[PDB]
Amino acid sequence: NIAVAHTDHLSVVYATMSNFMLNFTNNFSGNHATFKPDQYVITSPEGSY
Amino acid sequence: MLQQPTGGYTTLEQFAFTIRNDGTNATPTQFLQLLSYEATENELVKKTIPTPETHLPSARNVPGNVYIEDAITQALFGISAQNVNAHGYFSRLSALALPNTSARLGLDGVIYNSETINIPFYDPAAVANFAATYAKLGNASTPRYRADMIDIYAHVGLELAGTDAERAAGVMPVKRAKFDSWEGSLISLSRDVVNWKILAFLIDLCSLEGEALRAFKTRNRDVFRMMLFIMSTAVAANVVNRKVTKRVDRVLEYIGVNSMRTAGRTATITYDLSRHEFAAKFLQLTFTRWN
Amino acid sequence: RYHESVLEIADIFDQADFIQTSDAVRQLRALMPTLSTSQIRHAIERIAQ
Repeated sequence: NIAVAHTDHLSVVYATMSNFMLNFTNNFSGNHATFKPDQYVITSPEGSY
Repeated sequence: MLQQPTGGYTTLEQFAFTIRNDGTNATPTQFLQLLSYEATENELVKKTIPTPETHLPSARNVPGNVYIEDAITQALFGISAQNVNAHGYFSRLSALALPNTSARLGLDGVIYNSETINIPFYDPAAVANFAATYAKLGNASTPRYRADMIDIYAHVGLELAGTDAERAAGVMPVKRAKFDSWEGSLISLSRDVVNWKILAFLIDLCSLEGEALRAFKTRNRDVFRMMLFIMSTAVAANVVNRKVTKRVDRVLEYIGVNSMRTAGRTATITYDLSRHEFAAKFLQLTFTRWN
Repeated sequence: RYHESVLEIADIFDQADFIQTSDAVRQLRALMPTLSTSQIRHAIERIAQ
């Protein structure tokens, strides 16, 4: 009694919000068997981390 | 960025292992002459040493940088009471074991993530073999991995107190070793041998080849018989000191036989349960490399 | 080189009094605005009073 109003009006909500200005990093999880963050780091050759 | 000419970092005056006693500073060789011993009739026979397990622990991701060297000594010869240490950042070592890594191991005893400005470090090629053997020290308290804290000690006593006439047969009579002392004694050698730069030694063992390994083992079979003596009084059953007229002797109960708790209490250095597993994992790992 | 669509239970069975089958009802059913469970519920409701 929910799924219709859950996989239509609410589904087109994420479908658009997935591509905004300030949303960038991939948080995808369609394969729990293999997925990692792949984080970056700000490092200088002159001792900084 | 020091390099070794196959003489090794131990063929250098940069860092040398010297005990202080006698009102002046002396080399280990001069000290050991004072250790005189007899026999008490319980045969301490040399067993075999089982090979270590190849699996290397993973250096769980860690930002910043830990003083890998610190802990190696702060556990073995650590004097001040050391609490449980079975846990810790003790395996960042393995992050040097792989071929192309950027992480470097400086002098003094640190492990940098990225080589930084103005810091002298060992040669990136010969620190690799040191890791593929000692990073294995990470799993020292994992059940089904820990070494055995009994039999190795038989190996230890045949080293610092075994006249060659005995080792060539593999069997020797349990000894009771007493040298002449001063005030603090046993505790003073600990506060002393701690700051020694142990890494400057261990690196040489896994690199230097037969030409400069037979010659290396001959000049350093004494720096080993020094950090092996202190490590032994942390096991012995008694430390009672005999008295002459004006002289004092530090009779040590049973070197080479391992009990479970220190004779020192207050008089000498002390181990803990978490450290008994650790000393067995070190002593086992190092002997195969040495012997 | 495959086109994916949807099938029918109105197709792969058509028993005697089990599943409703007839071109008079087949043509009739192909007109409504894609019913949910709530659309069809208010249907068996307006037909009451």
